[PDB]
Amino acid sequence: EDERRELEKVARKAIEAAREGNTDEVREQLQRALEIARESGSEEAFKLALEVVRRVAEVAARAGNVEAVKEALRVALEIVKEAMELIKDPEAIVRLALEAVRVVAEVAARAGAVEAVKVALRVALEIAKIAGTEEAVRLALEVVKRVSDIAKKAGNEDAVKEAEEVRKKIEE
Amino acid sequence: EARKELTREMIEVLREIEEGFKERF
Repeated sequence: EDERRELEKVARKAIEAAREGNTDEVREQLQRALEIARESGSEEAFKLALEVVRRVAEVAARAGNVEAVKEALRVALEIVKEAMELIKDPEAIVRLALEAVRVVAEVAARAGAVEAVKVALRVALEIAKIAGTEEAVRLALEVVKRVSDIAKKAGNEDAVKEAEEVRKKIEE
Repeated sequence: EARKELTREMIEVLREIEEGFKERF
């Protein structure tokens, strides 16, 4: 697929600008990756754009670039809405929604927002309720898995405690 | 306030994703 090798080029350019502090270049490449996924229409392209959003949000947070992180969260919302308009498959919308909810939850665990980590787990449980599929709860447990993992390596004890609770809630 | 803006946008983007999903279903 030639659509994939386009997002990799804009990913190298977006993560490079996230380190040197070129927040304006981050806005351009993130908006470009949105246009790449918007033109094709396939779920894989809408998905592959989320990796770029998650990739730049990691390096921007690791470099103290707070505004570049806020730009990634904005794009993560835009790919979801652009998918709800393009994608006709309701199950593909569920996957892309939890994949975006998972991204905003990993950045909140590093940032130790606690309240945002709680809302992310609260939203992720709600998305899997209307879906009612075994695929939805599998990805919902993955948002809890990533929140608990990232919060441990960060030493934020408030999130690993909330993650273990939400995991036990849907086990029944 | 810069970190408060980061957390505030996280809550908003999350509730917008949930809102758009409850409308399609």
